[PDB]
Amino acid sequence: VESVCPDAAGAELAWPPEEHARATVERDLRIGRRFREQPLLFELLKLVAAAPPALCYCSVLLRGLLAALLGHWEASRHPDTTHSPWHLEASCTLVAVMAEGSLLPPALGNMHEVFSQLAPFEVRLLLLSVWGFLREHGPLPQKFIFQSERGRFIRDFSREGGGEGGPHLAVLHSVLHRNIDRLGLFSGRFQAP
Amino acid sequence: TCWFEFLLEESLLEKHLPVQLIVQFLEQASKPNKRNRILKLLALKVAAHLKWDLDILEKSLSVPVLNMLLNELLCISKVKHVDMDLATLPPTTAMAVLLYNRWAIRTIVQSSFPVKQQMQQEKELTENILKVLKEQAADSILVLEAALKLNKDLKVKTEEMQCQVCYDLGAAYFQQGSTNSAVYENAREKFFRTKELIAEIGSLSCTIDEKRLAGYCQACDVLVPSLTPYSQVHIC
Repeated sequence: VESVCPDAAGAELAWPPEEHARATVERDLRIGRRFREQPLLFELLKLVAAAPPALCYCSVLLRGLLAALLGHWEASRHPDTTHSPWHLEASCTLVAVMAEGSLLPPALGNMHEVFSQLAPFEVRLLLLSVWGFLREHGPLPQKFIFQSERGRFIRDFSREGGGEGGPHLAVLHSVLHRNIDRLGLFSGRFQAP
Repeated sequence: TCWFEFLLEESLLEKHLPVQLIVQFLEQASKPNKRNRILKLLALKVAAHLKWDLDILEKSLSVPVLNMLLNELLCISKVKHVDMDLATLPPTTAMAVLLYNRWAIRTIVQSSFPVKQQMQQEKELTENILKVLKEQAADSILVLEAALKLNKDLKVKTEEMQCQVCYDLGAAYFQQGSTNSAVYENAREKFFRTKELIAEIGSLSCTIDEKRLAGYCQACDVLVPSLTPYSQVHIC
């Protein structure tokens, strides 16, 4: 966080409203450019996400990358997403990192696989759903209960209340329904259990 | 080639041989009795010239204009839908009722589809219509099921109409399947029925999306299995 986003004006771990994204366009675009220039940043994100509670402290970088991706998909005029490979892979890898750190439920964490078969506004709405879930729950270490049997912190989304993406999976299921001619075989990744 | 010209003569519609005419006639008729009745009759006549293809009317005409056209069709046909049962009703009235139910279920299914982001009044009217049909979606589903079950008999093939209505029912069940996983079994049954009907008839005529049907079948084969390394991995 210090190397990528040093100002840390929004250092609080919980996620703010999506209307705040336009207030910090410069900082989030700087974070996105830093990510684009250095592919090693994603690797360190995954290394941090290996420890469950550590990815909560990356919530600023996660929100900045999510906002940059959301803005690019807002500005993406292409009928598909294959014309922007870096942004598509950044969204996929950001979703993978967040789900790996157990900041997202598995039902809402399998969403990055269907990113490549979607037009920019579907993946934009999906990343907005990710932002909304991380607003409702928030990447906070206190939600992680240290399981002494194995020695690893465990994020129990069932105990959080609506942690399986109650209203957040509605957008994903609507996207699946709209593009059912291409997303039919991927319906097994977004089931409730 | 205007709204006023079409209302003058009673035979220029044959010389025209359309959706823009539909929206113009409906806007003129709904603007704040004989002229309105004539405009509605002309709109229904030109709408029937398209063989009542719901896809073109849905993609061209908006929600309130199509709702008004179908309400006028029902008013002139029969003039509550659940209790009709489509048993003793005339074939024209029964087909109009089932077409109205099919359009309603398609709109309630299509309303959940994400889309890219006078006008305010139209949006409010569409929202009110969507809420009203939400309050009466079960009645439409029951009417469609009864029509599919009652395959007693212008006049089109019974198999094509049954396939279309059961495809719409399966799409509705798939849309409803997100909240409850038990609804997917009915969706799978309806999709299998419409696939079998389409394979049996083999007639373009009516017209359904083959790719969408294949995607629905693939989704039902994995949601309720009752091949590819993908499906094998998920299943095991």
